[PDB]
Order: sequence, then C-alpha cells, then structure tokens
Amino acid sequence: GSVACEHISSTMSQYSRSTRSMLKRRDSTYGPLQTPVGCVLGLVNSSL
Amino acid sequence: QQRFVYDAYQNLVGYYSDDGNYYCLRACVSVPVSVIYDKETKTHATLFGSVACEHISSTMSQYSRSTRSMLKRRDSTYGPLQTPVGCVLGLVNSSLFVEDCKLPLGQSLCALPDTPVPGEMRLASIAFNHPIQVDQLNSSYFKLSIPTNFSFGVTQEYIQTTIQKVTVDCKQYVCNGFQKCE
Amino acid sequence: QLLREYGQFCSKINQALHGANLRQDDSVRNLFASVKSSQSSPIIPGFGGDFNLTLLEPVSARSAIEDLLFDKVTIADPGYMQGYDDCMQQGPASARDLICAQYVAGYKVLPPLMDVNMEAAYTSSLLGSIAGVGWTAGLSSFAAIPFAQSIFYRLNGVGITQQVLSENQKLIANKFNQALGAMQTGFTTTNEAFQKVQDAVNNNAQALSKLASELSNTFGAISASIGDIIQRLDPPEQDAQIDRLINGRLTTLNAFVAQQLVRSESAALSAQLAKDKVNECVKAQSKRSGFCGQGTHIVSFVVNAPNGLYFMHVGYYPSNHIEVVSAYGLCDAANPTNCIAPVNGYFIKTNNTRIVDEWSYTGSSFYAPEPITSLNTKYVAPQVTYQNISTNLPPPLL
Amino acid sequence: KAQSKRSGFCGQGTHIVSFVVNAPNGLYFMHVGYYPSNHIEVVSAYGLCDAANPTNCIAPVNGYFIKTNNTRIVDEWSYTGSSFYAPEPITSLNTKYVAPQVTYQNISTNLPPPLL
Amino acid sequence: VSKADGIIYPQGRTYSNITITYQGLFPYQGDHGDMYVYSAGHATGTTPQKLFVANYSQDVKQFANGFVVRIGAAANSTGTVIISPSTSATIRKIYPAFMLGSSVGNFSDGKMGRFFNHTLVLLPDGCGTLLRAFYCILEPRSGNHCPAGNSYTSFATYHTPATDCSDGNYNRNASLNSFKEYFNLRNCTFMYTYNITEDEILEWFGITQTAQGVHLFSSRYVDLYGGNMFQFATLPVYDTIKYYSIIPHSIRSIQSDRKAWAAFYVYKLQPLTFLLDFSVDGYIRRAIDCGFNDLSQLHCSYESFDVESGVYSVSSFEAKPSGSVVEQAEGVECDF
Amino acid sequence: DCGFNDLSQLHCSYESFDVESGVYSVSSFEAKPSGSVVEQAEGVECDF
Repeated sequence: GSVACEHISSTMSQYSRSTRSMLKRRDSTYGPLQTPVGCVLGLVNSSL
Repeated sequence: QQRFVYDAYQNLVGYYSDDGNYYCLRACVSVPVSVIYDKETKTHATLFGSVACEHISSTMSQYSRSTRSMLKRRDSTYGPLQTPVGCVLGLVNSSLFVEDCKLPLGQSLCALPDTPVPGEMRLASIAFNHPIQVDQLNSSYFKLSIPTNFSFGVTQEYIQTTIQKVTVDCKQYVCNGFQKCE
Repeated sequence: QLLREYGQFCSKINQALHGANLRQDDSVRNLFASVKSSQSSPIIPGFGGDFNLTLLEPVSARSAIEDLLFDKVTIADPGYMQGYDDCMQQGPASARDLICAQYVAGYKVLPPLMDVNMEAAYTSSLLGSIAGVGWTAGLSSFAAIPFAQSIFYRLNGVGITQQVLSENQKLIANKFNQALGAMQTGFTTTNEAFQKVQDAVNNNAQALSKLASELSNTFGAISASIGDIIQRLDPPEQDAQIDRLINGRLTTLNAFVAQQLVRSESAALSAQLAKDKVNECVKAQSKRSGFCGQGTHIVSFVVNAPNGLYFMHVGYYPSNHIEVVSAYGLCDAANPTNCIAPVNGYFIKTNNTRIVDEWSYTGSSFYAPEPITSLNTKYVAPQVTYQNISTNLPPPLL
Repeated sequence: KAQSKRSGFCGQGTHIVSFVVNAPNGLYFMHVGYYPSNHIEVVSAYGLCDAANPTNCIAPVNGYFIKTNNTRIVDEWSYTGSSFYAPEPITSLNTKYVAPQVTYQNISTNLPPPLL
Repeated sequence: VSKADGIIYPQGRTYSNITITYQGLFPYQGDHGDMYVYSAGHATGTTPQKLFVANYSQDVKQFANGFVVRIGAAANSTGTVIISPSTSATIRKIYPAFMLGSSVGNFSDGKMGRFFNHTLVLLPDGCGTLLRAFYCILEPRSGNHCPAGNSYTSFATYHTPATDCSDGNYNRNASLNSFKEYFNLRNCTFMYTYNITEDEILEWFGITQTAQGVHLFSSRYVDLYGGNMFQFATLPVYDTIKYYSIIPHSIRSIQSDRKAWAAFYVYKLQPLTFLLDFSVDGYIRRAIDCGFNDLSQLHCSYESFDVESGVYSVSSFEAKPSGSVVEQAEGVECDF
Repeated sequence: DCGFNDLSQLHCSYESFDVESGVYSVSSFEAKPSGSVVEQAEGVECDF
C-alpha cells in the first residue's frame, strides 16, 4: 500500500489476516525496499 | 346500471347519482410553491407554480400544508403580481432589462435583488443583445463592416481525461475482520 | 411521521433534480451564446431576391416553417401560466392528461429558460448573417452582400465555372426554389428527422407517465390509497402497510432520478454536436462530405424545434453523367519544359465539329467545355503522362 | 499543434495559438483569440475591371477593395486586410486576375498597377 | 431558535464544531408560550393582609410531551409591581411551582383543579435557594378559607421576606409549610431536594417523561451563561402524566418594601426535527426549526446554515376539504 | 487451496490455473489488539 517499511516485517506477526501465509520470498530475503509508492518485498533496486 | 365510471388506471372519474344526474369526479389539486432566494442579501420571494393569483391569498387559509408558516413578506405587502410564469409574491414590477441574471424565473424573467436595509426584489426581463446591423445596398457596391481596433483574449477550458483509480477489499469491507462473518 | 425517520432520501432526490435543471439551463445559455452572430443584416420582406426563402422569414415572431413544424408535432400544451386553473374545470380527462396530473401526483414541469420570441430572435439573427459570412477569413468582418451573390460564390467554389452560372441564373434560382418548396409537404411519416422530433417528445411524455403510473401500484399492500388503509386498519399494521407504500414510492423516485440524469447527460453531448453543426454548416460552407448533408454542401438553415434545433442542408446533387477522355496536363512539343495543368477542372477532348485533337477545359462539377486560358490553368513541371501537343497551342502554351 | 480555421472549436473570436497544461484529472487549455472592436462601415466593390479592356479584371486576395477618402483623387480604390482596417495601395501582391462579372466596377482613370 | 432558546441537549453524547440534523423534543420557533406572574400580597403599612394570586390554580393544561420554562428573563430592569401599578422597582428573578398529575376533578364547590390519587409536586423553597419534588398525595383540609372548608377561593403558597428570607438562615420549609396549610401530605413518596445558588441570570428548566420516569432538565450545573439544558434528575414517577398546573405564590412583604418578580414563560415540546450547530466547546449556539417556513426547509435539506442563491421547489399547498357528501339506503321500511 | 496465500487467492478468484500478469489487490493485514481497557463506576462492598 503506502506503508513506510518500519511497520512491516518478514513475518508480519503483529498483524492478522485470513490468508494463512505469505509469499515464499526465497534465499534473497533482503530488507524491505522503500519506494515512492510504498514498501515492496521481493524487489531489487536496479537503477535501470 | 354500473354507477361507478372508472378510467384506464383504476381511478374513479364519474358517478351516476340517485338524483338522476351524471357527475364527473376529479381530484383535489395542489398549488405548487417555489422560493426565489438571494443569498448575499438574504432576500426571498415566493413563486406559485402556474396559478393565476386569484386562487392565492396573503394567508392561504383555504389551503393546508405541513410547513407551519409562509415567508415574512414585510410592510410592502402589495397585491400578488401576475407573471408569464405564474403568480409571484414579494416582487415589484420594474420594467428593467438585463443582459444576464443569477436567478431566472422562466421564459425571459429574472429576479433582480436590490443590491447596493435591502429592498424587495424586482421583476426584470432578459433583453436580446442585437448584433451590429449592416444594411444591404441596391447597387454594384456593398457595405462592409470592418474593425479598426482589436484585443487578445484567453478562453480557458478543462477537459477531463481520467477518474481516480480505486480498488476495494471486498472481504474486509463486508466483514471487517470478524471470522464469524467470513 | 413514518417518512420522517427515513431521513435525507427526499432531500437527495430534490438536490439531484435541482442540479440537473441547473445544468440544463447552463447548456442552453452556452449553446445560444455560441449560436449568436456579432454582425448581421436586417430581414426585410423579399430577403433572398430570386430565391424564394419566404418560409424562413419571420411572420410579423416565428418563421412559417417553424410554425408548421410545431403544429405537426403532437405535444401536450403545458400551462406555465394559469395552467392550474385550466385543470380546475378540465372537463373529462383527455387520455391521461399528464399536464393536469402534476398537480395530483406531485411533480412539476418547469418553463424553458427562454421565450419563444427570444429563441426566434436568435434564429432570425443567425439567418441574416448567412450571406455575409465573408469569402476572406470571414470571422472578424461582415460583408452585406445579397443572398444571390453568396449562392453564386458558393456554386463557383464547388466546380461550376462563371460562364455556366451567368448563363443559367434563372434556371438555378428555379431549381433552388423547387427544392426549398417541396419542404412544406415533407413533415410526414417518411420524414426521419420529424420522426426523431416526435421520439424526443414521446420520451418526455413517457418519463412523466412512468411517474404518474406508479401511484396506482400497490406494493404488496391492501390498497394503494394511504387514506384508505388508514380507515380500515390499526396502528401496528397501518405502519407496516404505509411503510410498504413508502419504500415502493421511494424506489420509483430514485429510478426516475437516475434515468433523468442519464438523459440529461446525453443531451449535453447532443447540444455540443449542434453547436459544431451551427459553426460548420450554417455559418460556413463545408468541404467535408456527409457532415452537413448528402451531395455537395452549399448552404444550411436552422430553426427551433420542440427540444432542439432543426437543420435544413441544401446540397448539389449531380445527374446524367457522361464519360469523356481527359489528360493529366499539356506540354508544348517545341519547348517540353513548358507545361500546364487544370485548376479546379479538367482538360477534355472536344468534339465541337472543329480542329482535330482540340483540348478544352471543363469545371469539375458540371460539363461545359470552354477555351483554355491562364484563368483556369497553372504552370507545372513536366511529367511523363502529359500530352505533347504540336499544333493549336492554347494561349498559355504560346 | 496547429492554428485552427474553424470557428468555435478552439475558443471564441479567431484562434491564433493555444497552450495546454496538466490539471488534477485532465488537461487545461488556454486558447488565445483575436477579438475585434470599433467596427466602421465602408463601401466596397466585388472587383475592378479596365474600362478600355473590359476582359482585364482583378479581385482582392484575403482582403477588400475599399473607397479611399485620403484627401486625394476622386473614386480612388485601396486595399485593406479582411481583419483590420488599414487602406493600402493596390498591387499584384494583394490581387488576383479573374474573369469579368456584371457586378465589377469599370475604372477609367488612375488604373491601379495590376490593370495597367 | 436562531440563538438556541429552549434547546434540550442530546442526552447521550456531545459533538464538536459540526452541524447536524437531530430528532428530539423541541419547541416551535416563534412560539409565544404562556406567561405567568407572581406578585406581593396585600399589606397595610407593616402588616400583610392577604394573598394576591391569579386564577392559575383553575387553569389545568395537558402535559402530553412535557414543557420548558424561561426563568428570569426580565431581570436587572425597571418594571412595576402588580398590586401597585404606579410603583417602579427593579425586577427580581423568581422560580415557578408546578403540580402535575394523572387525574383531575372538581374541589368542594365544583371548582376545577383537584388532583386525584397521586400528584407530583415541584416547589422551590428557602426564598429561592432549593427545589423540592414529591408525590405526597394531596388531602384538602377543612377549615376557614381552605380547599375542603368554607369560603374557598384558591390554594396558594407564600413566604414572608421579613422572617423567612433572612441572610443568616433562609427558612427551607416556609413554602412547604404554606403548602401544608391547605393540603395534608398523606402516603407520601420520595421527597428530594436540590440546591440552587442565588444570582440574577436568565435560566431554563424542562421536564419530560419516559418509561424510566420523569426527567428534569435545567441549565445551571453545566451551561449557566448559555441556556443549553441538561438532565440533572430522574423521578420514580411511572404513572403517565396527562395534566399539570401552575401553583400561585404570593410574597407577604411589607407594603413599604415590595419588589417586582419577573414573569416566567412556559412553552410546550413537540417531536420535531432540528438543525443544530455544535461549536468547538460542544455547546449549541444556534439551531433551525426545519418545519417553520420554506427557507428553513431549504436549510435543513442541505443541512447547512448557508444556502446558495437560486430558485428552489418546496412543499406545495393542498386544498382543504370544504364539505362532505354521503349516499346510502334504508333496510326496507317497517310495515305498520 | 484458496486460503493458502495471495497467489492462491488470485487463482481461485479467476478459478483458473493460469492468471495473467499484473498487479492485483489482495486481502489486507489487520492490527492485532495488544491490550484491553475497561472503565466503570462501581464500588459496592458487603458490610461485615
């Protein structure tokens, strides 16, 4: 959404939703990326 | 023998009386009301639909409606004014003309507020702005209308191209998190 | 009291209708502000000269054809004045009078923003500027030329030479009058535009009739009359029945408001199209085919109609086509780099019982061979398809 | 991206140039138009022919043939632009040769240079 | 209503800096209500003779929703005494006395204004220092000038400012004792008491009734320089009140020492819809009665205090049925 | 399993095993009530 990546974690254990689990997000698993549109998980800053 | 005369949509429109006469039956009719309101002077008049000012009174005691009282209509309180759109209360016949008005009554009519205690509104009419008239000659010449001065002018225009993009979270909107509702 | 706890439904309906009416008024003002001309000529009797357009002239304020169009349309007369007392007597009802039903059902038809006379003034002022739209950059200047001069200048620009127009002046005037005269006997079932006018009037009537018809509906109740269920039941069930009726009527009103919004939104686009048509077909001669009318557009007139504008486009329709042989251009055989091409016309092969392989010029829209001269030709670079002529050398090639 | 010749489409008056910027939910156009004022009425002719040679005629190009009153020779003819009143001499730059018409003026004296 | 006169605050909650429509029990805009005046009694020099009251005790009105009262409006002003028309004096705020019930009838000599089995009574005491409410079944006493006795005109209460309204000690039973001289309080129920601090400020007082008893309102404990009315009591009255009346009150003061008591106004309450403007501090400074006229209906339709200029369709007048028409038969006629 | 993760929810919403590329709004996270707060006006005790 429009979240600043300080409120989100790799497990999001402080929140709750009906969906059982999150996307796999394999070995890379670097820190959340901050974008002008929001915090993204699973993206690599490319500067392309 | 079937005294009750109906119409297509099951409304009684006739009756054969015991006295030996046939009577048309109508419905009691309402008198439409509208309010002409100027804000920046807090002035108001009353327009009575399409009635002819003989059926209306300064108290309207022969009619009834839910609204408890009529507009104030102070000391002026002259007789009702008859207009091409209907009977008006709180207007003074002005015999003025305007190029445009903020409150048009209908067909050419405007309520002109007594803008700089503000007086009663006036009943003015919209005047047609005649274009420059150029007459035709009866010869091999012709009359030409040509400018000798000019100016520039900016016409502003907005053209919409998009609406706001919105997605809703249907499940959360309907149940807002409660597992029972899910 | 039962409706009082339904809150701001009625207010929503009233506000929506008020906004739609305000937008309609603004559309009318914009359209007639863009329709008005800045300069025009007075409409005196006999305006037109040899062209009989007296059915466009105002009868001392509407036109004759406008009056005919309004007479042939089945439209219920609204009151707008003492129309409340007209329904007081009302005689027997005339096939569900929707004008007397507004004081019964509880709706009201508002008068249009402008009078008939003001609209006729706008249309007549538009008619008086048709001739003088200006051959040259005609937006800021007005030339008060006669109608015949304007018509002949419009004909000359579509491919008819000045010689033909000068020869057939009376024939052209008679042919224009024949076309304009068949208009009086035109408002019938086969007329498509007249049928569209009637469709718009019928749509208005249907919109009113739907409102007037749902008051007899009984939405799962013992009766449709509130005052009847009041004097037959008791509060606990009176409330239920009256609430059934209230909900039904509120749904009917909401549907009516939505349909009125759709119709009003369509009418604004239609008004913009009418604005474009006035600016392109009535105030100028249009070069794009099909937009104004069929054939080749020459001049257009516009009058008022029940709920809009009625355009009459006069077009030039050719008949009796013949086939001739023509050349792309002519070059001088002695000097091959001296060539000519026709201007707004064609180089044809004559057969005027005269010299062989003679070349003549004809206009692009009427067959009438004429001599080749510098007035109807223009110099061009030689091409492989041009005819190399050796003798008789039209004067431009000399 | 162009200057439009159709009245009413871009703006009012005579269109000259338009600018566009972004707006909250679309585009905002600013059309600059030429608005004339202070109209005067003059007498004008459809065309001019040479009286000696009647088949030698001219018509104005993007303008009008007007009757001058510049304290000078009588029945002098000048040229003016179609959108602004400013009489000028008649020359080959603002005229075009045309076939004669019955409504053209047959000039005998002062013979503007195109008709010479 | 443009300055929020007689407005009972919504008794569940509060708002801040908004404007909303609200359905409650408000009085009519422009209503004049009923005026009531209290006067000193007859006195010769330094001896009060008798009580000077109006016929209020005979005038029994309907309750049917409750009402509101405007106490102390014409204070800090120069008015006149009632029993001495040519006597100017500064006006002093005084408090009304009410007696409400569920059944009314006649007194000894058929005089209207008798309350049966259970009669709620609200009467101030302490020379304007406290208010007491009680069921206290009324029993007319038989004696000279008394309800059940001979030569009865009207029951009334009184207090003597010479003794009772003393700075050191305000007799908090003087008016109760006066009321006791005419009626014998029997089989009485809850007898409360509320404290009022003296001033000369305009105030409001309301009373309604629901399934939870009789609610009492006032603007003294929350809004004092305003007038917004807040609940401050509830009474174990559960009999449906159908009637009420004012209780006359005369001041047995010295003929040379008499004051002017401000008249108080009573306005009935109706289930109307209002448009209320709540300020930042949550107080209602202005309102609009949505059913007063057409401009009010416009204001409430947009629920704003500023309506744009234009022409607005409003509610139409309906013709009033002048006469009636019927048609029918017999049953055959009997054959004598 | 439609409730496994967000991609599963996308697959079940279109009820197909092939979902077109794009950016899809899915179910959001909800904050978890960390504590509780109670307020009253009681004080009734028994008289021994």
